[PDB]
Amino acid sequence: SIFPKISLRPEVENYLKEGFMNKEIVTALGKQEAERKFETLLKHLSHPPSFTTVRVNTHLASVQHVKNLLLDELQKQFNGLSVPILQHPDLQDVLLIPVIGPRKNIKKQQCEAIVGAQCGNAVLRGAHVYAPGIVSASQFMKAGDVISVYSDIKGKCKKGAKEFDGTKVFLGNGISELSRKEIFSGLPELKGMGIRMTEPVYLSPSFDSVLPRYLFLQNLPSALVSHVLNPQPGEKILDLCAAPGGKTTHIAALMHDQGEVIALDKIFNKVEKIKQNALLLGLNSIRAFCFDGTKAVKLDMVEPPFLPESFDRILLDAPCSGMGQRPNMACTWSVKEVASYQPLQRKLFTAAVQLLKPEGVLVYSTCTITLAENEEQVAWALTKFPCLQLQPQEPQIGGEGMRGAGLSCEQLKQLQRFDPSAVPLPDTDMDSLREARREDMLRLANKDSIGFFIAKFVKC
RNA sequence: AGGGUAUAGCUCAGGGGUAGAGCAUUUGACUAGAUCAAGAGGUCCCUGGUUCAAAUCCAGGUGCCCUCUCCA
Ligand SMILES: C[S@@+](CC[C@H](N)C(=O)[O-])C[C@H]1O[C@@H](n2cnc3c(N)ncnc32)[C@H](O)[C@@H]1O
Repeated sequence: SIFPKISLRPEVENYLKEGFMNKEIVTALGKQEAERKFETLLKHLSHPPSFTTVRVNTHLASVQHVKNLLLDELQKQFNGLSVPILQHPDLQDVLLIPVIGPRKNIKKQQCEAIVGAQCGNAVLRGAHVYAPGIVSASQFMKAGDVISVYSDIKGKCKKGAKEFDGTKVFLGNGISELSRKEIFSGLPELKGMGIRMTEPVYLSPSFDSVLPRYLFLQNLPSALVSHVLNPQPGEKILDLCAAPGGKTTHIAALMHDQGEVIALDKIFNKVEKIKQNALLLGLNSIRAFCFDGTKAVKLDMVEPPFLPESFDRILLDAPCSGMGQRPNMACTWSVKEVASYQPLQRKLFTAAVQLLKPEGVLVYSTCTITLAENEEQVAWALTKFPCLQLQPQEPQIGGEGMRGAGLSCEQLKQLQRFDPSAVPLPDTDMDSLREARREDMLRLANKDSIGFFIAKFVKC
């Protein structure tokens, strides 16, 4: 609709092209079709998901209560507008709020401000512009000025600049709460509000300090993963890559905080964020450690590392290229950087399989779209580890696996791949809201999401 | 079969031989700054290798980073 395709390096886009135009897909669909599919994907990746999805912390508040409180909250934020809050029938603890956009009639002001690409993406998802996000602003900006926020999608704006000839993307208008002086004079690492978005291109609720013990902003497939893993109360679960602990706290909440959830991460501050989240949401069965997942198997003779076959369930939410991220308007990565994940994923996978009890469940999940990080890893896993066996999932929401890794149709039907190019981009407005069938909205929330991949394994 | 990165206070270009920009800061004019000028600035992370010569190329070491909604 409003935004162009995701700005990729020629080599990278050709890499992904090689991915989606393999012999098998061409065979079962034809070049003319697969190419259009790929281009449609690239066109969709630049646009926000049509649904703000919120996970309810059932261990502190029920979905009903939280939904009502959020109804009051949306009443306040949108000055009395009328956007619905659906409840997913399959994901019992997930709420869905439709996105009102895009709005092409926003009049651009002269006082401008430029944020980082990531901050821009956050703004498109319904966030305000907080102080650490601004990397450029009009030198004549005073606190209170109605300014126009632009996203430096290329990340080429040198901080503090008074002008920018690079690539900007209009995100909308907002009331500033700081002058350019207050921001860039001296070096105060100041926090707080910077630009209160009043007329965003996409209208989504701001989830900063609202019900922090009851909510958790989480993409639909991410919330789905913990359900697919299906943790039982009293079991021993471990996710190698956990920070900041969305799926971790979700797993803990599904177990009614009765059991043991060990969460690892390589970076310290991230682990601290895990612990902070767990403490915030009221989960006590969560124990977080700063540790290398690839070296998590006990070898010497003396917390991690852990003995092999000592965990009931294991979640590998492996680090990835993150190509399935939405909205992602540009990606200035090298191809070597994009394909730099398969080995690490395989190491973490091996460490996971070794750490898994017999008849245990291993859920491997990424947020990327590449074959080499998804289906290929499933094939590799099924070959190297013959004790593992691919399992069907519940709930089944996303599409089936992509052809190309040499898996059978029966095998692909047991994978869950979310495709951004599944359904057309819905340009929702209030008139579209009023005349909308509920099943259409639910299908929309299930299909128009970020790129994601879920695979389920069982040991013998 | 993991990868990227380290350069001025901040944000970053560059590049085998005299250290570069924007912003911040400093000073001087014009009416505190939507003006004009002027200069203050860095063992280019550590170590070793290649080389006449490494801030640049290579290897090892270390720190930071590779999202999976919102203080960026
Ligand atoms: C996709 S993110 C985690 C999202 C998280 N699972 C949730 O659902 O919020 C991958 C994480 O992997 C961690 N990580 C990166 N390398 C790792 C490694 N070798 N071992 C363990 N964790 C790693 C990163 O610090 C990052 O927090």
